[PDB]
Amino acid sequence: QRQDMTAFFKLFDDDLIQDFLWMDCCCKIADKYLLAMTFVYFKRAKFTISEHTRINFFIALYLANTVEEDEEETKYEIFPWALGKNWRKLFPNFLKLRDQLWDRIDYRAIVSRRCCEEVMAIAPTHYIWQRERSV
Amino acid sequence: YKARNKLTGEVVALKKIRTEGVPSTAIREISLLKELNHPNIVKLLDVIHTENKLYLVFEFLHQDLKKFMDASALTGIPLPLIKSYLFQLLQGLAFCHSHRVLHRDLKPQNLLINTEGAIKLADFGLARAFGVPVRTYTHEVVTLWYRAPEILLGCKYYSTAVDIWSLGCIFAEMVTRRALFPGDSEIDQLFRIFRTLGTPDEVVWPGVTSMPDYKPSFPKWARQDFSKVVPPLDEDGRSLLSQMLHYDPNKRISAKAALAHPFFQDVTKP
Amino acid sequence: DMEEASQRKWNFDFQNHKPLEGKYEWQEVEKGSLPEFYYRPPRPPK
Repeated sequence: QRQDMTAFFKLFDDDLIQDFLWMDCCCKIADKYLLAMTFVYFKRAKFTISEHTRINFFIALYLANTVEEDEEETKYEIFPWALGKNWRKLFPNFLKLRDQLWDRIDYRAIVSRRCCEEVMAIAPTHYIWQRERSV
Repeated sequence: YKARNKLTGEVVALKKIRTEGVPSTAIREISLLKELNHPNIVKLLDVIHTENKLYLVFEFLHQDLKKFMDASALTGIPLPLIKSYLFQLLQGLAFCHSHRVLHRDLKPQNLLINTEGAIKLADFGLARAFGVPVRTYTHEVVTLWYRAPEILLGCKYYSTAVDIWSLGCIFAEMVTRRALFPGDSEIDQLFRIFRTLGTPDEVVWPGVTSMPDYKPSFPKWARQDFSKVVPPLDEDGRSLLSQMLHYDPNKRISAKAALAHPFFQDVTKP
Repeated sequence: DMEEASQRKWNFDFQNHKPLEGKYEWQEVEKGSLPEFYYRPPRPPK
């Protein structure tokens, strides 16, 4: 629904992000869908270019995860990557940041399948959207 | 709490929450309720965020279904009233199922009613969106007695057919005045399903033996008649209930297919 | 943000959990009269 989107792909040339996706095997924590949803959340919150970064990415991915995934454990694995070494008591103020992001998008986390596929309909050549799980 | 509106004449309620992170169930409840606007579903007017505490805002119905069912054991419920309630539930559930929603909890305390003869769904806390494919699913889902057999056994990627079953278990409850399958535990409750509805088989179900929890040590029970197990129902009622509860999830009647059933010829709004 | 707006609409600051202002009639009722859902707490994830 908007043609720029280029500031969002910039995150995936980043190191910690790339290694984070390499860490992801079966696409449990980051699905090609969840990485689309993490973008939809960026639009809904109306982020600036200054506002897309590491923390604001993981914070959205955690939300998409807790919404669309009934497996309640694996999504924790985001914490060491976002918050560094000690996330141990540093995860809660991350959670409140998630809640704030949720406050910014006006509480609609739910993203339809078609809407998810329509945001990857832009540049399908990108590698992200070739990552999918099965069974 | 509670509330009252001197203008427009409506009533709402608070239901606060409140310590290191917001619950994952509340996020689903709220996020789903904001995407669902239906006359047959409880609504969500507003949601706040303040420090230690989070309040919701809910349209206030006067009671739930249990206390209304507990209201009369002695007398029953008028069959047109039951037809209205069930038609309503099936309608709102048709709105849920058809677009990106599975409740995965249906019990009378999650069903709210009012004095104007309306009934609405509540507690989407365990609900989710099934639209996005290849997701993860817990197979402990609905509460106790209302569980579907396929989820009672091992089943992966269970579809919308799990809610309908619950409604069936609700249906009978509004008729016999009591619970349908008063299971004391898992298995158990399954064998009660086997007692009333009969022991399954590959004639009824394609993959019944291929279900992981299933072992053929199960006692074989035949299918009890629906005159004995639920007498007050008419032939149309039994006709609906029969295809409403059947072991095969692939057969089980959808919501949109329920609304047109001959049992609903007499539907009213008392 | 929106909590002052929610305050504006719902005639309440969220505050003490039981003040009021006007344009809405706010009560405090007994939990026993509510249909179990409204005072229903969250559920354990386990």
